[PDB]
Amino acid sequence: YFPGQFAFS
Amino acid sequence: LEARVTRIFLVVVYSIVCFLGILGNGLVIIIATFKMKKTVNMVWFLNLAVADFLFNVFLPIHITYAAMDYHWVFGTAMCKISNFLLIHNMFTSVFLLTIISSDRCISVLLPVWSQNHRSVRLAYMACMVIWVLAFFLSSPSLVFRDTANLHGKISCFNNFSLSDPVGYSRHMVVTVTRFLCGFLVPVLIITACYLTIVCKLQRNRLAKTKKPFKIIVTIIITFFLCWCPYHTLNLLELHHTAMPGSVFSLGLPLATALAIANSCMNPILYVFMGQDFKKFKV
Amino acid sequence: SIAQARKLVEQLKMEANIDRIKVSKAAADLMAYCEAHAKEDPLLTPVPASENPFRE
Amino acid sequence: DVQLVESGGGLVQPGGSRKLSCSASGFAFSSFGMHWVRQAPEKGLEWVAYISSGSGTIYYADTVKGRFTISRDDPKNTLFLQMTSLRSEDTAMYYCVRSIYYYGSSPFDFWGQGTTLTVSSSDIVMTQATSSVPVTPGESVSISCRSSKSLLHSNGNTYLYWFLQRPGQSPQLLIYRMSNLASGVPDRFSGSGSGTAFTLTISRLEAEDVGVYYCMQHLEYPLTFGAGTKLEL
Amino acid sequence: LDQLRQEAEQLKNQIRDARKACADATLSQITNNIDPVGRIQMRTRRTLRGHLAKIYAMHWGTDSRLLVSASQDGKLIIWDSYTTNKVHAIPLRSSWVMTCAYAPSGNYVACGGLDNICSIYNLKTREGNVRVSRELAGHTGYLSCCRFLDDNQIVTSSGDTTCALWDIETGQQTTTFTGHTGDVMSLSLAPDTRLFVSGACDASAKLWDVREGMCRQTFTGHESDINAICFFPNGNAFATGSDDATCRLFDLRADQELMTYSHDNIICGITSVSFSKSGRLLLAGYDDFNCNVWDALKADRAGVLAGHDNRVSCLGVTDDGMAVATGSWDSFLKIWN
Amino acid sequence: TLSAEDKAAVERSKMIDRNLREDGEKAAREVKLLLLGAGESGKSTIVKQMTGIVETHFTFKDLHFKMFDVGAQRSERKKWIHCFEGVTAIIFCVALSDYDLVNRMHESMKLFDSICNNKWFTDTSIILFLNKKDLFEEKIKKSPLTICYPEYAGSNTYEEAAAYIQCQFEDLNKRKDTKEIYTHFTCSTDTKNVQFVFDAVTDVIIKNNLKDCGLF
Ligand SMILES: CC(C)CCC[C@@H](C)[C@H]1CC[C@H]2[C@@H]3CC=C4C[C@@H](O)CC[C@]4(C)[C@H]3CC[C@]12C
Ligand SMILES: CC(C)CCC[C@@H](C)[C@H]1CC[C@H]2[C@@H]3CC=C4C[C@@H](O)CC[C@]4(C)[C@H]3CC[C@]12C
Ligand SMILES: CC(C)CCC[C@@H](C)[C@H]1CC[C@H]2[C@@H]3CC=C4C[C@@H](O)CC[C@]4(C)[C@H]3CC[C@]12C
Ligand SMILES: CC(C)CCC[C@@H](C)[C@H]1CC[C@H]2[C@@H]3CC=C4C[C@@H](O)CC[C@]4(C)[C@H]3CC[C@]12C
Ligand SMILES: CC(C)CCC[C@@H](C)[C@H]1CC[C@H]2[C@@H]3CC=C4C[C@@H](O)CC[C@]4(C)[C@H]3CC[C@]12C
Repeated sequence: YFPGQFAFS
Repeated sequence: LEARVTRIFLVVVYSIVCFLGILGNGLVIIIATFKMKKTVNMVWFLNLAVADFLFNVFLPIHITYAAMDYHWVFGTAMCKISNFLLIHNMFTSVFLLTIISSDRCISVLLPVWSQNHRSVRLAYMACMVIWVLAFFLSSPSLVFRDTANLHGKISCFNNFSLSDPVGYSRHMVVTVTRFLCGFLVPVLIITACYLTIVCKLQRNRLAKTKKPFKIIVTIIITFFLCWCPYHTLNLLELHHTAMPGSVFSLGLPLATALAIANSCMNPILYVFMGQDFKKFKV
Repeated sequence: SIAQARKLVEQLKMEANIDRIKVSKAAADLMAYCEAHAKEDPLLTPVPASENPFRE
Repeated sequence: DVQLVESGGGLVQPGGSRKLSCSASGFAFSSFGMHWVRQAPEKGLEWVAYISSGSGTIYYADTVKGRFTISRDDPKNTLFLQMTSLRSEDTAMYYCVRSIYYYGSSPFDFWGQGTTLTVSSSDIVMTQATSSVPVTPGESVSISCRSSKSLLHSNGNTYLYWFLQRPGQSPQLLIYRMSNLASGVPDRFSGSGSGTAFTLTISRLEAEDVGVYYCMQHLEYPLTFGAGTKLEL
Repeated sequence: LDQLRQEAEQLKNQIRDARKACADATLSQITNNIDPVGRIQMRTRRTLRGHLAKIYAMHWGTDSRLLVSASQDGKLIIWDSYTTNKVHAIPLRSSWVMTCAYAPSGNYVACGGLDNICSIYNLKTREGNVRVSRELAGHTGYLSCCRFLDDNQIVTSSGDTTCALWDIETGQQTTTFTGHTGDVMSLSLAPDTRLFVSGACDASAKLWDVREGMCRQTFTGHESDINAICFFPNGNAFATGSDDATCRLFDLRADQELMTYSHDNIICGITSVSFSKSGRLLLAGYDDFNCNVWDALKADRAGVLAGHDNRVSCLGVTDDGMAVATGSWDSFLKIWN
Repeated sequence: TLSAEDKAAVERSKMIDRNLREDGEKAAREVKLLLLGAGESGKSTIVKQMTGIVETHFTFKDLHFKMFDVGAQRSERKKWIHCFEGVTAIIFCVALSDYDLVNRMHESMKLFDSICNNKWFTDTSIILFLNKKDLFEEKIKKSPLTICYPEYAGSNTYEEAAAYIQCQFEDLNKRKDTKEIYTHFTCSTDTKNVQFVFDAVTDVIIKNNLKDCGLF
């Protein structure tokens, strides 16, 4: 899980 | 599969609330441009409508991102521009709600001062400062919003390591300042203003209708309920390894759905006074 | 109100001493003016957008 | 008392700087677009600059652009021209001309008395072929001006202007938009012409009609004058 | 005492009998043969967007391009209809303006209202501003209409039951027209300006003579106030706009009603009346928020000018007949064509 | 596509627009009060405390008022009363010393019924001033109130007679959910009247602000 995916920012 | 059908329902909700956002905010834009006199309130409402309209216009990029199994088909520059714009419009809407509540609080507690010192020029100044601040706070989405292809599944990220202690530190500062200045301070100001309004409408009984109280309470509840899951999931995203990936992979699409629900729903929540009766006349 | 009554009687006598024509004649005259000036009425017959000063 | 009085002229060393002023009086200065119009010692008129009402629009002649600055102080009712690096081609008499633009107005109607500056040592061309013509008082004379482009706009206006500069006197508007007589101009003046070809007719010419007649175009910026048709006898 | 009242009643009886004798055939019977105008569909060519309050009067210029409008934001605004540009904006000393006139020569505009004064404004000044030429004082009630005869004479209509003819250079009432028993609400100059009509709140319209200043004729029939009046372009008829939701056409020569312009589903009163250049269309602004176009020779409503979000207060037609401007209590004037 | 002269005309029109908009902003922050009353009923008294139409300008604690006295408009009120649709409040003056000087109390009462229930003032608050309190107080003892209202079942004493008159005036209001009535008994002339106006006007201002904001 690289931070920041699944969302806007 | 539970996850895949969940994401299907989520993208359906995304598209629905995006359609409502486009339609409602467009309606508000045409209303503000022609129908009603350019007053201090219409500056706020026009700019909030513009911000939510732009948010909903650029949302379908992320909706398409969610249509595939979180597979990016757009490249680095499109990440930068399609996430900076969504974040910019989020923070512009949040600050515009905050200043609308401050305007409504000063209009009740200082009515003489509001009468003498409330002009469209000062509203425009405030809105320009709001757009500037939202840009200053959304800029970290143009710096770190890289993309990476892993095992042939390319997806858009927020790469604080700049492809790691410095990466962790920058991730922490960005997400914490976003949390504070986009959910905590705005919710405190909104609640304090709409709670002082209620207290004054109590001591000096001016309501004679239950609708103002209902509107105030639904504004506060929906702001909290809509911007809380997203910001809190981002805040727990710091040490993401401590928690199962199910947490993030399930919550973040739901919190995103709820946030984009707020964006499309604040127009009917703010512009539903004599504006729409003049529309029904026309 | 003797003065007002006398003045109203004088005015009414002035009204009565007027000359009147038939109503059919007045109707025909209004009609005739309307067909005599029909072609010069842009609102009656909307002029084509070429010479319409209000376009867009 | 509508007078405009210019000041600031004088002998200046070449390459220097000088500032011209135009102190309005007796009219709503803040509502008038203001021009600076120049005249060489032995040549016709030449537009220089234009500052709108509210200072929102400024235009310059290409032969002065960059060197000159036009500005106004509406509270003090003063119009300024700042001139820097004054060349020998800038020796002239500068006129301050008021002009107000609304439907049916009369631009260029009042001209200042002008101040003299001596520096020590595309564009529509408006043609006045007749440099001079002898006229006897009581006679009828017609002055012709010709244009390199159609002055008639799509809106029906023909932006041609006629000015008379009596000897030792400031120019005076005679006819605006090629046909309309300025206020105070006797009816014996009349202006007519098609596109690109114009005529000013003086019927029963009498004294104080002698002088130089200029034809100006206000169709596009820069505004360009004719060379001038001079009347004598 | 009673003998004079009896003689007045006798004279009224004789007059109504005489004008019943002249009424052999109605206007509808005469005009039952001509083809109807059809349907008159006019679109809003321009919307004029400067006023900030209810627009109470407008007047067209005789060049058919410039118009002046008055509203109670305290401004007289002169528009360029073709380009929508504002030529002038005149600040009024009293914002309680009910009327507006535009001089036939175009040099002047007049203004009046709840301050009992008609103010004359010099549009063409050597100083580049619009100034108050003359304040015509002498009415004891509000000014409800005013119409220039020339640059020097203006007839004014007042709520003190009198119309007056003024001499602008001196400011003195040349003639006072005193016949009405209620507020005089409107005013219409004949084409030759030898005479005019006034509609008042006593539900009567009186035909005056400007030269010698007596009421030539009195026309009755309306059931409520008359809010607006206008001459037929011929100068031999006029149409009145009343609060009883009716317009009426009165004939000067036949000397009574010719035709009634009313519909069952119209209940609101008329605020403005104007004719078209041919005299074939009658336009009347209503309290429905919208104008109504009437086939003046058949009473049939030929169209509707529905573009206003409040009551249509003022209404005029250009001298060339080209356009119709309607002002309303929303702050907009719309030009139709 | 525009000519140089036509572009200058458009620029002039834009400056005109700007000044009109400025004037509208400056005028929208005036408090517009319409001063009514049957006849000479203390109207001049409160105008002292604070042609055909008389406008009075004053400032109380950084708030700018305009008072339109239309007592000289002796013409049909239904033809110009819509001009005032949109005033902040109506200051209605009743000289309650005239409960027996003919009848005039009844005339003031019909005027109040007409104005309060008018279709143009449906949300316009009313500041009902009841003037000449002293003369009524040292007159009610001699002449009973029963001359004015026969159905008055109360003693001829000031402190309940005045309350009865207030009740009779406030019961004329048929809009008890859209507009307020702010009654004040005024003969002291001790700057209390303008303070009462200021309080009622600030309440009206807050309510109007809530209407405009949509809150509401
Ligand atoms: C990164 C990008 C999105 C930044 C640019 C933001 C843009 C969309 C902003 C910046 C300034 C904004 C304008 C500022 C002022 C006005 C007038 C006011 O009545 C609201 C609309 C309007 C016309 C705004 C529209 C949106 C706007 C153009
Ligand atoms: C996030 C936004 C809402 C912050 C801005 C808050 C604004 C509305 C605040 C900040 C300072 C405040 C002012 C501070 C002091 C005074 C003096 C007081 O006698 C009248 C009101 C007045 C003039 C206040 C009105 C409201 C005000 C202008
Ligand atoms: C959470 C965000 C909205 C907080 C940022 C501050 C907000 C409330 C902004 C919006 C508009 C701004 C105002 C806009 C214009 C002026 C002009 C001048 O008089 C001084 C500052 C002042 C008065 C600004 C101060 C801050 C301000 C009040
Ligand atoms: C996805 C979005 C549309 C969901 C948000 C909730 C929906 C159902 C919205 C749509 C319109 C909203 C209503 C609009 C107006 C009022 C006024 C007042 O009486 C209190 C709240 C109330 C009654 C709102 C509550 C929430 C509401 C019912
Ligand atoms: C996408 C989500 C956040 C939209 C749903 C918004 C919810 C939180 C809104 C919609 C309608 C709202 C209710 C509408 C009316 C009332 C009146 C009163 O009894 C107290 C609050 C209460 C009961 C509101 C609370 C919040 C509410 C339930």
